[PDB]
Amino acid sequence: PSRIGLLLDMPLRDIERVLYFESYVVIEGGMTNLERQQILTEEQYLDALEEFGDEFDAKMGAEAIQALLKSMDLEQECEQLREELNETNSETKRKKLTKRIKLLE
DNA sequence: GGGTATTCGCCGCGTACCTCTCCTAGCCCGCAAGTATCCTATTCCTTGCAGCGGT
Repeated sequence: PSRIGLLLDMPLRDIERVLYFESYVVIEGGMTNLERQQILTEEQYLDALEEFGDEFDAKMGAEAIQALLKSMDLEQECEQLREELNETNSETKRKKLTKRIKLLE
């Protein structure tokens, strides 16, 4: 498994695309339609910034990954994930959240 | 969502020794060597100007 992939909890395909400069990823993406870490195609990024030339940041590549990682709190995420793992559901999400919590702790 | 099947990709496949060969490709710029050419002489001829005896 890829430690980045499941620490940040993003499918490895999308990090593969981002880290070789063929897409865009939002960093904070607040005060707008976008979420924390949506992926964008080049044209999608151009269109989004056109309609939303406000301050939402969407970077491209290693710098974006670094900012996204450095912009996270570990133990708080651990609390949220253990609360969610409390139940709903112990079928495969049980295994997934146990692994992610193991890495985070 | 969720239990399940199917696919993709990574990991692995004996020890010790002996002999031999071969180990980047391509451009480029100084540079040695070798050469064809150009200026350098000699001999003949017919002019153009300065001295010069002569009166």
